[PDB]
Amino acid sequence: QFPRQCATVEALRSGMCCPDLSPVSGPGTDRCGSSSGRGRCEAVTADSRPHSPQYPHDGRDDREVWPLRFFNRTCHCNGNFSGHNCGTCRPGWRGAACDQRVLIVRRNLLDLSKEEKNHFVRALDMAKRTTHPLFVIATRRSEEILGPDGNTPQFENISIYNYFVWTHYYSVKKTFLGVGQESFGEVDFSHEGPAFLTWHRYHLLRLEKDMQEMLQEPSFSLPYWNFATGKNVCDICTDDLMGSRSNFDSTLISPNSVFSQWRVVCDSLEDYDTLGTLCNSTEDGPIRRNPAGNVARPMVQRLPEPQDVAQCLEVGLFDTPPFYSNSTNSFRNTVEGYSDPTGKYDPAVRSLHNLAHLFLNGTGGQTHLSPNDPIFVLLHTFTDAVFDEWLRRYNADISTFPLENAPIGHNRQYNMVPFWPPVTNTEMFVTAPDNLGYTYEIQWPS
Ligand SMILES: *[C@@H]1O[C@H](CO[C@@H]2O[C@@H](C)[C@@H](O)[C@@H](O)[C@@H]2O)[C@@H](O[C@@H]2O[C@H](CO)[C@@H](O)[C@H](O)[C@H]2NC(C)=O)[C@H](O)[C@H]1NC(C)=O
Ligand SMILES: *[C@@H]1O[C@H](CO)[C@@H](O[C@@H]2O[C@H](CO)[C@@H](O)[C@H](O)[C@H]2NC(C)=O)[C@H](O)[C@H]1NC(C)=O
Ligand SMILES: *[C@@H]1O[C@H](CO)[C@@H](O[C@@H]2O[C@H](CO)[C@@H](O)[C@H](O)[C@H]2NC(C)=O)[C@H](O)[C@H]1NC(C)=O
Ligand SMILES: *[C@@H]1O[C@H](CO)[C@@H](O[C@@H]2O[C@H](CO)[C@@H](O)[C@H](O)[C@H]2NC(C)=O)[C@H](O)[C@H]1NC(C)=O
Ligand SMILES: *[C@@H]1O[C@H](CO[C@@H]2O[C@@H](C)[C@@H](O)[C@@H](O)[C@@H]2O)[C@@H](O)[C@H](O)[C@H]1NC(C)=O
Ligand SMILES: [Zn+2]
Ligand SMILES: [Zn+2]
Ligand SMILES: [Zn+2]
Repeated sequence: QFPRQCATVEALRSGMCCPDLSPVSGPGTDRCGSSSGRGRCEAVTADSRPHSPQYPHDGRDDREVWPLRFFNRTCHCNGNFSGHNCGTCRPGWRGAACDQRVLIVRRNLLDLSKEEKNHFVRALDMAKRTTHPLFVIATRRSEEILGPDGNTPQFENISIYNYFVWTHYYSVKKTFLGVGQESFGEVDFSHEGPAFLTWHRYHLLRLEKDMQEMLQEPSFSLPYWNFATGKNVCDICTDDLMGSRSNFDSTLISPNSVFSQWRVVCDSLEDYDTLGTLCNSTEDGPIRRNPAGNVARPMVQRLPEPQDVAQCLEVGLFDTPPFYSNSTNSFRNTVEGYSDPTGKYDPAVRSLHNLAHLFLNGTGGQTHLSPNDPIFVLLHTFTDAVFDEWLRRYNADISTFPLENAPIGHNRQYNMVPFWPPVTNTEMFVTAPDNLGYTYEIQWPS
């Protein structure tokens, strides 16, 4: 979403989000750090290729051809510089010149020391309470983005972790067609399509970076949850970690965990989908979680088995037509969880990543809300570890990642919605240790 210095009237009118970095000659004189060698303001590269016919409403949704309905000029940073104003470094690099390498290690959460486990829980909680220093979120669609008087931009501050909840919501929300019309929901810019793995990769990378800066700890890393144990229970749902079950309400988190204090954002879909607004920064209910508790649906009362991970890594094509939740022999669809681990599509099956979400039988199993449960972070670093192992094992073969006719948002060169600056699925389709500055301490079944 957008840097707060682009959420102004002047920026939104000009169509340009190219903020200053260190301007000594007055405003506008160091856009993108161009006085240094760090970058320049330039025209946005945005995918214009066709999408699947599932989405018939071309012209109605601000997420189409992202980010052109808000900005047509962005910062392009030179070399290994990066950031909205080119004031920081590409992933895996540090220093004033972005020339010193760093490689952080994402570890199994259960292998951390007692001091590390406590450091991670408190870091998450500080992120839930700390205002994001850079990004503000929209509360209205672009038509209304500048307010009632046309001079009051409809952006709100939001916390580091709630921003993480919001960008996921914005990517899955229904297309609003107008008051009294039923909003269109056969659309998803981050799921049920080839961009699932790369979208959630960037999502995690953005949170890890924000928390490194929040903590002033450059080597801080996001741990993962090996949910592929076949267990009856949530082995990270304990009060030194993500919270055990409350003894007073089986759907709430134990009051002896900080996460019982969290209040969720974006749970008011009936307001958003009928009035045409967007999720804002006002929190509401608490986290609901009830592992293995979906008695109406026995298939989601047990986690994926270890062999499910080994089987899905035997699927050699990243994705297969029609590049959707009913693709077969698609690695992306297998690990996302709409196929069984071998690749066989079945409308009734839910495996791996999907199975882990629904196992939680609560907030974590609802697409617009699930990042509100912080188990999301660890569920997705593990899903990303499977993806990273696939990228090594099959030499990052992007050839099946379609350039066109994928569901809207999922063309290979689409800018993943709504990340800023524009970032394509291709930029994330790389083995992480060599290219993104992190690796997983993990071993795979065989
Ligand atoms: C680049 O953008 C400018 C600014 O227009 C804004 O860009 C988007 C956020 C979109 O929502 C527009 O409504 C915004 O106005 C464009 O310049 C304006 O173009 C419009 C018509 O497209 C015109 O009515 C205004 O007078 C123009 N104002 C200015 C200051 O230029 C420009 O056309 C865009 N260039 C592209 C898309 O190539
Ligand atoms: C996967 O699902 C899609 C969407 O349901 C199927 O594609 C077509 O979808 C349109 C609407 O987008 C329907 O009107 C058609 O009936 C579908 N085409 C047909 C049946 O030829 C797609 O066929 C599905 N793929 C499967 C089941 O393998
Ligand atoms: C932030 O979102 C909440 C939830 O949609 C908005 O509050 C709702 O507003 C509608 C009508 O405006 C009321 O009918 C509901 O009672 C409100 N919900 C709650 C939980 O109070 C809120 O107005 C939004 N904030 C802004 C600035 O738009
Ligand atoms: C959590 O699981 C329970 C079942 O254990 C779900 O409650 C059932 O929901 C279905 C569909 O809405 C109903 O037909 C049943 O009557 C419900 N049973 C009970 C006992 O409530 C519940 O929807 C799940 N919630 C989440 C968020 O996953
Ligand atoms: C958002 O909040 C602004 C506060 O700006 C800064 O935000 C972080 C970095 C905190 O450290 C805080 O102390 C800082 O002052 C307000 O000025 C403003 O009301 C809000 N702006 C918008 C666009 O909503
Ligand atoms: Zn360039
Ligand atoms: Zn998701
Ligand atoms: Zn998920």
